[PDB]
Amino acid sequence: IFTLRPYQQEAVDATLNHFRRHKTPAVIVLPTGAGKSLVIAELARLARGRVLVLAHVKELVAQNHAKYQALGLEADIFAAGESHGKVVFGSVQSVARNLDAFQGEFSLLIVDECHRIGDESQYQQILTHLTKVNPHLRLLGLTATPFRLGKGWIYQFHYHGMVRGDEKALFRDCIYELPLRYMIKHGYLTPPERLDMPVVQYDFSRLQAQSNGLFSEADLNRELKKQQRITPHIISQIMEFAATRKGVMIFAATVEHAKEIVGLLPAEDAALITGDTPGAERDVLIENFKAQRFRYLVNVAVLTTGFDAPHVDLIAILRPTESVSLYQQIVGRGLRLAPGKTDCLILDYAGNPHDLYAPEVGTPKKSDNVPVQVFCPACGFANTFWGKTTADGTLIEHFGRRCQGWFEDDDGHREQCDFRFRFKNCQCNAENDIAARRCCDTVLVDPDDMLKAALRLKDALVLRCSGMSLQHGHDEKGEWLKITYYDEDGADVSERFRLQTPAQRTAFEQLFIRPHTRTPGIPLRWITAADILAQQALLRHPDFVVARMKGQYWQVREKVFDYEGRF
Ligand SMILES: [Zn+2]
Repeated sequence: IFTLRPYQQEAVDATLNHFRRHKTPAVIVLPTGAGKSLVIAELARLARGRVLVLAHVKELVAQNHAKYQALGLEADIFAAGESHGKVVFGSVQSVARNLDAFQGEFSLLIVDECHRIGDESQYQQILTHLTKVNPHLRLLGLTATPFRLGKGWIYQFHYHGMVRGDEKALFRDCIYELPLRYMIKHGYLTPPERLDMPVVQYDFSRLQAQSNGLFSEADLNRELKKQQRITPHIISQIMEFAATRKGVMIFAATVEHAKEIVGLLPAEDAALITGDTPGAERDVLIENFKAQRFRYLVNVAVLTTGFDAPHVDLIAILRPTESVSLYQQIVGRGLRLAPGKTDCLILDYAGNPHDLYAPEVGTPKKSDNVPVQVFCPACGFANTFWGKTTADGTLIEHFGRRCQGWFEDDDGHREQCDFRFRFKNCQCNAENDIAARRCCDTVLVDPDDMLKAALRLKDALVLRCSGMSLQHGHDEKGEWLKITYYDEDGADVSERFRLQTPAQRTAFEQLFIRPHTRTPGIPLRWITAADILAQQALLRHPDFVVARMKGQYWQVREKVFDYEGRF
């Protein structure tokens, strides 16, 4: 009935194949402005009952209903003001109060912007009702933001073979991803154009990332009072560029910062959407934007927009983007196609990096860590961890702990690879409480309790390691290496490894290189102790060392790497 672009047809066939094999929810990740209409339309033409396309934000419900009807097709909509024509568009709130109009056959429920499912209960009543009437209802998610630092991933298994979320994830599966790179290369989105060399810039290279990878509004604002002589320099330039631009989106750091940005722009050539703005004015600014009444839209929570207006051609980033995902999401808000649009201008006034095409690690950043690719010695899967690569381009250090690949067997059994880059014992994860299977389902002993126990023996030494030093020598049975661990206040303890026999070399790889290496999975290459001595920028020292007394000298019995306590 309709002609689909190839990526749309792949989205459809992905969905159909999945639900032909599986009952479980699945999500699809197409970028913003991908043309969902045809995906929904063809799935609906194939659907047996009716199809419910749900969304939490009214403006999106209306835009989806509109783009679908412009196909020459008919749909009902439920928001705040016809004929069941086999697709129904609805808001979460409007649907949870009209269930008796949704009691016929529904085969599929598409949730647009499904990352919003997390942020509550009206939606779950909706889903309890549809699953009550339709036990085999199939649920499909659409999102441009499957990940947010602080919230993790919307799904667990990616169909390319990488695990993202855990068992707690909402969608078990992501069954198709449309990459921004492909949309841009094939003119499916507006090509972006970022100005390499700007006027003055912010310097947020001084703030502390929190636990969840995000900075804080208080930490953002303190720093934004010491650079707030620089702020009108930006807006001025922003204003300059907006002479030959139609719509301009400013991404501010905090609520207070946003009001500043607004108070430096032409009075009501600019508007301000904050997380706490009435939805009588937020929607009036919605409609005044879209229309080109004002020129500047100042926002603060991003991922709070349907104001992706097609006419928008200037994105102003005045805030450091913690995840590359946040960066692509913000830029993408101005990449929709529009008549006359040749490019979208990207002005970033923080110290953000460039690649729209960057692999999203999925866990928080040291500030200076870049993605690194690491192959799994077990399954071969190309992994994306945080690391430091050298000027040339090879690995100084990487920070991953487990292979993220997964695989499916004959009998439908799906397993994540067990290879561990950082292990703990005879080899559950660095933060395992109980062994899966050895010292044996035993309770593992928390490094902190161990530390305190060793401090409660005055026959044991406990060094808070701050460095180590290597030395080698030989005698009638071969070479040997001697490592010496020291306190930042004097104390020594040392161990020594013969390197002569093959069993010696093997023990030394097991017990020294594999715990001490900075690039686990990539083998250190050595023939004698001099090669080890030459490479100790690839080796790390333990955070703690526990020695005991043999007879008359201290003997190492424990090292604690990758520490995470208060001791
Ligand atoms: Zn693996």
